[PDB]
Amino acid sequence: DSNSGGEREIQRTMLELLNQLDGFDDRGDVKVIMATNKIETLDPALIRPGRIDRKILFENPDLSTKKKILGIHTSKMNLSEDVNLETLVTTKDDLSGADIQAMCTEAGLLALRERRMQVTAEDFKQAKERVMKNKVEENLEGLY
Amino acid sequence: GSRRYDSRTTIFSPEGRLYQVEYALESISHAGTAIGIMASDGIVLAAERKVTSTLLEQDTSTEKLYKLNDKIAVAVAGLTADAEILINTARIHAQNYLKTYNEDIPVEILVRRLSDIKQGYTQHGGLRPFGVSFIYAGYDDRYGYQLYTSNPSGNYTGWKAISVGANTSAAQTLLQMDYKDDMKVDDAIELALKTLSKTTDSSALTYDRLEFATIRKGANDGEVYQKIFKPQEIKDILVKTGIT
Amino acid sequence: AGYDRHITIFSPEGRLYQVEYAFKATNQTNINSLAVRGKDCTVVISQKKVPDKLLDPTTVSYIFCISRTIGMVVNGPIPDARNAALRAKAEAAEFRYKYGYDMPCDVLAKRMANLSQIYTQRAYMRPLGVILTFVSVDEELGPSIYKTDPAGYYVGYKATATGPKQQEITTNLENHFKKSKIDHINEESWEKVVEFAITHMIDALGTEFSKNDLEVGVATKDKFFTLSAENIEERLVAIAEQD
Amino acid sequence: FRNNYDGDTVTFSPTGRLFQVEYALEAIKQGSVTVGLRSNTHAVLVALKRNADELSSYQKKIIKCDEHMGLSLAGLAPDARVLSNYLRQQCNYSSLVFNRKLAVERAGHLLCDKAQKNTQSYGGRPYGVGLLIIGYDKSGAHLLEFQPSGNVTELYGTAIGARSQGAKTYLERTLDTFIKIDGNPDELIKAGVEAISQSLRDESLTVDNLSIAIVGKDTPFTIYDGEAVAKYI
Amino acid sequence: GTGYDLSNSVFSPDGRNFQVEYAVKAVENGTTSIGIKCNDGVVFAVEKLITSKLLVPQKNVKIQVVDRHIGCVYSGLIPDGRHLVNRGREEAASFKKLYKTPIPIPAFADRLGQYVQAHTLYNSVRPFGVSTIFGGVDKNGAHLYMLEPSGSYWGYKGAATGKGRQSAKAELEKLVDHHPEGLSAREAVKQAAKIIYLAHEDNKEKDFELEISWCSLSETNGLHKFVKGDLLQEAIDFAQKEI
Amino acid sequence: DRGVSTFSPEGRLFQVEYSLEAIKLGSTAIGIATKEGVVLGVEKRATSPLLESDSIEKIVEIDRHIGCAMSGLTADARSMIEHARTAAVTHNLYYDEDINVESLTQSVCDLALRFGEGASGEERLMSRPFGVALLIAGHDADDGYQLFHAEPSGTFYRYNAKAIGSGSEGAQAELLNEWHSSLTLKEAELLVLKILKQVMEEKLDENNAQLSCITKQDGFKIYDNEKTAELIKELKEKEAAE
Amino acid sequence: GYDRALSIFSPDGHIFQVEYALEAVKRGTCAVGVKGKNCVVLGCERRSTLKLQDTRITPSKVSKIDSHVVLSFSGLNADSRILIEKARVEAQSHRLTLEDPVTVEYLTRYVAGVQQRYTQSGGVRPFGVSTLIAGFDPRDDEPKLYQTEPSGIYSSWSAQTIGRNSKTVREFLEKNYDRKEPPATVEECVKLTVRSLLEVVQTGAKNIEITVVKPDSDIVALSSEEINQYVTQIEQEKQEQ
Amino acid sequence: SDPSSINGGIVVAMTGKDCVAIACDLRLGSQSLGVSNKFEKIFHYGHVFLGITGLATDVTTLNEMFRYKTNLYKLKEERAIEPETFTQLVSSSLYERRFGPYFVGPVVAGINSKSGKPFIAGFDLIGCIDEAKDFIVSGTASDQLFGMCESLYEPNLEPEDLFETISQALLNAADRDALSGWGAVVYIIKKDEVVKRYLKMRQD
Amino acid sequence: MTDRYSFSLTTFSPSGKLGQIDYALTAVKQGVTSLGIKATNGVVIATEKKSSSPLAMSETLSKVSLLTPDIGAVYSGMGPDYRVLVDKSRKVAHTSYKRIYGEYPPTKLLVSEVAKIMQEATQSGGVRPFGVSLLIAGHDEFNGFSLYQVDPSGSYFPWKATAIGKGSVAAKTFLEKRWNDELELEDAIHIALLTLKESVEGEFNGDTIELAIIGDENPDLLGYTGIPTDKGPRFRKLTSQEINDRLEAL
Repeated sequence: DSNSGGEREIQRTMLELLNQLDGFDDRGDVKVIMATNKIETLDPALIRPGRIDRKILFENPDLSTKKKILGIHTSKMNLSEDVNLETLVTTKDDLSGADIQAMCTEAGLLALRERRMQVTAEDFKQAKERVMKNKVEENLEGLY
Repeated sequence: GSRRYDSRTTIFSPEGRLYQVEYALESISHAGTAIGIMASDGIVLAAERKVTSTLLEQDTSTEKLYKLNDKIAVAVAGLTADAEILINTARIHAQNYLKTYNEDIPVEILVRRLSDIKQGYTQHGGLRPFGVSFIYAGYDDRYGYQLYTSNPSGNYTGWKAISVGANTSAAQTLLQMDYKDDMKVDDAIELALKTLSKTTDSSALTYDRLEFATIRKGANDGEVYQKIFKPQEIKDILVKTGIT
Repeated sequence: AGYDRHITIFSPEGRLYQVEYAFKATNQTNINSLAVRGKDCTVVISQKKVPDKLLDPTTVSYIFCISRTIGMVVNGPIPDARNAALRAKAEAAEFRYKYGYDMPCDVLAKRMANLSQIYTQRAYMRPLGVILTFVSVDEELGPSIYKTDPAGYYVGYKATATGPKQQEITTNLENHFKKSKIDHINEESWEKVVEFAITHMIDALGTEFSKNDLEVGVATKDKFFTLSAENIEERLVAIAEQD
Repeated sequence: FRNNYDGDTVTFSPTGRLFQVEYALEAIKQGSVTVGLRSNTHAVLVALKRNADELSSYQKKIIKCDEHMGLSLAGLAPDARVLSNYLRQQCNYSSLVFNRKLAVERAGHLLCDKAQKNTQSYGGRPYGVGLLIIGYDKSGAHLLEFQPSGNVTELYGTAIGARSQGAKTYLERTLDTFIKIDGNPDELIKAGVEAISQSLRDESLTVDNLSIAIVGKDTPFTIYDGEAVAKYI
Repeated sequence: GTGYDLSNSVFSPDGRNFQVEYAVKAVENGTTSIGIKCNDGVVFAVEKLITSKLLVPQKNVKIQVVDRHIGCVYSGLIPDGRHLVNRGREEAASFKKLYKTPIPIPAFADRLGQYVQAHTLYNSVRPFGVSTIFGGVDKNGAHLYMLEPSGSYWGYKGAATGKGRQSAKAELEKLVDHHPEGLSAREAVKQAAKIIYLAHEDNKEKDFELEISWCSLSETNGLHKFVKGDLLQEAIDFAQKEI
Repeated sequence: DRGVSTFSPEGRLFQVEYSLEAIKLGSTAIGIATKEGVVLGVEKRATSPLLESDSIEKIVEIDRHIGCAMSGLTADARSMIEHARTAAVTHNLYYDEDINVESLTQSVCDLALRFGEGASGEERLMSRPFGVALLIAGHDADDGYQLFHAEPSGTFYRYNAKAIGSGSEGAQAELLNEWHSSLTLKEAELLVLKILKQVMEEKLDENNAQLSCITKQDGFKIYDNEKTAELIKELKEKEAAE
Repeated sequence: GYDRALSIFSPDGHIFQVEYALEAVKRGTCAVGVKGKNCVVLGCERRSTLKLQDTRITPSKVSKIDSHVVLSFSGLNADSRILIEKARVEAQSHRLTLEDPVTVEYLTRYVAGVQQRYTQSGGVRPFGVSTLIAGFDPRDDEPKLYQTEPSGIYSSWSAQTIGRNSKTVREFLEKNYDRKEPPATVEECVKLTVRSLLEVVQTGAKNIEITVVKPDSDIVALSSEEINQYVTQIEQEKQEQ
Repeated sequence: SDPSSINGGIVVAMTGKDCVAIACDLRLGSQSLGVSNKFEKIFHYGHVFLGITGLATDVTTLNEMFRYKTNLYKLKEERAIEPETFTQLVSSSLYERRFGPYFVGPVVAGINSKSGKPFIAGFDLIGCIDEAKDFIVSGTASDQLFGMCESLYEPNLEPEDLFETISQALLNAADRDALSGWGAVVYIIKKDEVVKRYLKMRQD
Repeated sequence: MTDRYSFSLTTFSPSGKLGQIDYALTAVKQGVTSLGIKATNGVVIATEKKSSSPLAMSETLSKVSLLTPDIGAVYSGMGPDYRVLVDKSRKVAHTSYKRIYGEYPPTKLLVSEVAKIMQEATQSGGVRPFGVSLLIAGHDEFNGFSLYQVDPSGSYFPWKATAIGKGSVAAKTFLEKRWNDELELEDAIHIALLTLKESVEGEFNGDTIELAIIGDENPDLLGYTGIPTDKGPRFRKLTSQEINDRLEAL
């Protein structure tokens, strides 16, 4: 309601960024990297992929990659002897890199309430149930 | 011209999916929650009505459940308007198989004939797909007890425990760990009562907002008995199971 | 998505945009007319406006005859007026052959209203930009006037009117019924009913008309006819003598 | 330009014109050039054939209807075949039902009714190919000029195609010549050769490029191709 | 919103149509045509603008005659003008089949009226951007009508539309005061040629053509035919005398 | 986002203009028509070594004496051949003879532009015109061997040597000086393979190229992989001379 | 009904309704298959996210069109049911009209030919699923494996995969498998498909479905215990080598 | 000339005290040759029984047609169909075909599940509604039943005594036709249970 | 040719709902508010007549129509499409039942047929959904007295008592504490009058309020005698003088 400028702000603001990669002269010291959730809603003419020859996509990691990501967050974390790294990765189903840290953060908050240096195995059981419920919502893809 | 007002219902998106079908799946989350359970001796179906109050008529009504056959039940989760179109055509196609082959229709044939209707609007006709989902449960002497579900996209798969509607992934979490192959009919009722209580938006749980229609097998083998639980019998199982 | 206002669909305000503009099309011609219910009959009057001398006064009329027992007056542009005129004559003929005896007034206003409701609901047809007003004398309820709106909503009126000045004309017909506490004119003769509606129209518009400036329809029991130039001018003679 | 107002076939422009009619009209001006003329007892039709390669052949720009009449096309080739089927159908219709040959005057009205249906209704399109209708009947020789809108007007002679409007200069100064020439079909054919030569720029008239079809009273409609027109070059 | 002028059925916020207004501008871009109504019959006249010398004189007939009793002249797009007569030709053939005796003038106006109305009610078709003037001698008296692109028409003592509509039709008002009692069919032919030259001031930049056709019961007796022989050349010298 | 009947400002249909650009997006089909026969050839353009030589067939058979090749998208080609064989084999039943090559081309090309949305006057259901280019060849008892080209625009020309697809520009101009009216059947086989070898990514073999032939006696015949390999070995001797 | 056209040529010469429909196959379950001299093996995976799915009541991912030939697709499951039903009716219609059992070559060109209609038919949309038809012709032991693309182009392949991670499996089948010397035994054809599923299924069992096609109308579907038997033998020779 | 008399059939319905009894035979032949002795002309719709006599083509075809409408009627209301409503349903099904209709003798007998009053009805080849409080018979061999059921049947009979009354008016009339015989079945319709009994008669 | 629009005007919004049926319910609150109350001895429904012109006749305007003699109906707002739905409902009710089963359909089966017409407008193209909300109330031999709420989206729900319209927020809440298990027909009328009176900001009389009640079978409303089976229709329309008798009764 407030900052809406109509359809005139649409053409002036977007095409201003395109001219910075075209009309604006540079010796090659200026780099422009754009990232977002969905780039399809944006005007494809703004990209002009003669300036940007690199396109990087992203997918969900496999069971082998999640074992390395889990060891990163648990490197500085104190874990008990009954906690297995490969067991937590096996329980991971359709999760991204942020969902792995979400379980490591939730498991730390459970041990923080009881003030435990080494996180026990009971905290990871309640952490994976809260992430898959609220933080992880079923996508609208729905096929298969 | 008619090309400008057309919203292009069925078109392939750059992501490779359909716009109207992707948005129709969200409408299921805005409707009641229907959770089916397939036990060893029968099939237990659960449902919860949306927008209920004291002025509602609890005497005879079923919003989320219907009966398409003597041996086959159905669970309706989605828009009620688009549901009656597929339900009326369901009993027509079910009796046509009984009128010709003179035998009870299984669930696998009944669902695939109804799914082709939903698959038709997603291809031709230039219309919107049905925004209602169904759960088909029936008895058969071929594969035994069969529990299937549908989607606005027109696909059906086998499910031992299925959950649709609001909080889909929240209910399936408790159903996966608590499911057992030896679970009987009585133990399957307690699984649905504990699931619908924690996944709702209210504090307590009454018998006016729930619907349960199971499939029981009597002493005579080969024929089951379709029994829809009346509100008098729904409040009785809540006390025996400790839900209250 | 600016095409929501160009057709008939549910608006975010809960209204219909194309229906609101259908009532505005009747004020393009700016033709004021009214209809009152007499005792044993019904007399309708209309303002006859001829822009150019090349027009034949006998050919130009805003009052059309659907059947012998039913008259009609329509406000707004003539092309949408005569479009529903031939559609109303077809419904009156189908009712005589198939259904039974001659059609009464309420049935003709109801069938033409339901016909416009189908055109309003369906998005590929535009609604009529005119207003259908039917006058006749029924053999049961007696004199009755039914004014069909372009939105497809018909309702009975005691003394109706039309045009942009209708709200100023309605006040004249309303204040007369409040003092006498009567729902119809008690004059039995149809000649006094003609001069009755003309008197209230002149004082409301503040303009003295002529024989070619007005067209007065007269609907009696099982008969309908349109007054000629000599019959309309004869009514204006006794008005100036009495008042 | 492109699509603003009349991009939909049922929309009228604020200037009182139709761009769809103008779009299909420009297709004739950018197409193959052709000329034509007629006399009292005879009518001459001259057309030029082009192609995209020297090794390629030349598609015939003259379609035969019956022995007493013919036509020519300047525009999209397959669009003229559909209109030619409707014209030949009326020739056999009047021959079977009325036992008469289709008149040139009545052929233009029946051809106009085919194009007006696509322009006044959505989903169709006007044919962007021109048709010069030649023929002979008991009244005399008649020539017509077809437009994408369907306008039909009888003329002594005209030209439709690339640089065809500029070639009308020779037809205007000679307008008083060929109309009084009767019984001399050779001179009437050579009159159309000098008219189309005014529009020649890159390539001139050759054996395969020149296509001449003459129709008359004692001489029926005959398409002269190959070396038949080599003597009239 | 935006795009109210795009399609047909979309109404304007004031209750009018843009496509109907755009079709009126197409009428003034064509060749003008006039008409004269008398007691015995009506007289049709049209000025055909000649482009170049390639046109063959007097071999082109713009007026398309319906049966023997109805002539039709149009000013506007030529393709849209021929479709109206072709539609009216089938209506006259369908009428004479069931209804025996030929269709009168005021009856034939309703067939072209409703047919144009259907084109304004659909988004898949466009209205006719041509104004057709038709008339003749009916069973009782005579009548003359001018069909507008909007479908609005009435009885006209005279009808003129085209590039000279502001001129030629303005001279029709002097014809009423010249012969208020009546005008003969023979004199109306010479008066029709003068009106063409009075509006020729805007047509002087090109070459013109005079085509006059009349029908009445005095001479032709219900036969609509063009003027030929010395009668056409006599009206030219009388009209050019005042020029 | 418009109708298929909408005209471009140049006076053409958008469906017609964009259909011609789809020809270069596919394979390259080259053929030469001589007095002793018509030598046609195509390129399979295998993207993987596991593709079978019998998989993609770009040269079909309408009649024993009449044959054609395809290039570009082959989805629209299979539909046209079904109608091409319909307008041919059924025409044999009517007149008890063989249909003319030029007459068969007209019946096939007329099915291109009949598309539309709600076509008045009759029932025509098509979404888009055919985006495939077909080279129609054959032989008769009057005009002789002829090679036509079926365009998506509904027009056709008789080409002595025609190269469509990706070779419609560079490979097309090379056939101007290499063609002669006295070219025989044997010399035309080595001339086509000489052009196909230079326009192909890898070396020329029987798996990546398939050629056919149309004669008066034998009619339509497809060269065997062993027969094609013999012509390729003879081509290497012609490449190295002086 | 709906007469408005959908597929429209892009200014580049392609079609939006085609290329955008091919992305639905790449987002679906990968379907890989190979053919030997005496046998043909078609592997297929399932969705590993969803659980509690009974294998018996769930329809098989490999649809059997005829006794001697089956169909294993990858893509939209909504558009696949239309192709499976119409291919089986034509299989009986071909036996009714010509009194001949269908052939794998005729079945592929029919399914691909029907897809060419919907692309050319105004008012309908192309199929977003790609089918793989493999079987044996009557009185013929020669293996027949044909690919059916959503665009309508069909071709024969010795070893070909479709779906997600297709380019990864295609590069594995070129170097490991040779078309000149195919395996003449059934056991070697089954182990070859399992090796291609190790880089996609990623350590799973119940999500793998392998269908064995044999001549003389012989079809043997490997159970859950039979599939894991070949997986164990390959894993022992994988890490150790 | 008479396709409905080729196979033949018998049907009879009486009324007791809150009880009705419908009966038929087991004989279904073809022309003069008997085929199946195990055939039954009565289908179970629930507490409302409907017998059908006539051409065997129309019998086997309509048995699937009536159950098509009753299943749609029962599943919507979640209750059994009443004989008074089911009567007017049969008349609309047979009248749907005018020049092509089905030739059948159907006679319906049932008891209301609410009011508890016995109701019987019958039809004809065209499906005309026939309602009577004593007995209604139809078919080719019904002609013998009009004389048997008029004298023997009396109003207000006990349910048990009704079986002996309908049996004497059935087996005696079954022997007077060539197409009737090969045993007979009698259905006793009551409010609690339905007794199904077979009759032992001659075989010819 | 005819119409070139074959697509449905109702599409799925990105929020997960249908934009047409969402604004259809809003249009129901843009007009006069109706109501109804179900009791043990009958069903009492009421509405208000809002005259656009002071000279209009309220007798010719009937906001409560009759589908079957035992079942009434009432709408909210002006009801532009109400006349279309009732004309199509009376045809499908007699054709599918009176012309097949020979008897009128019950209350539960009739509301399913009324919603069957409205559910097709939200799917089949060329038309728009119905912006009206009706109330199906009647009596049968099994379900007894029942009142169903017809939503403009095409779905129906049973309700003891409800009020939909401009005052639907306050009127529906007031009926919760005013309803119980044991009620009579005349006792339920006073419940409707106390709630409707607070919602009327204009003239309050019997001519502007149409009160329709469903009682027992009335032999006077039948029209023939001698048949004990049919005792007459249960639905009855109260006159102008009978409504004013209960207005001052409060």
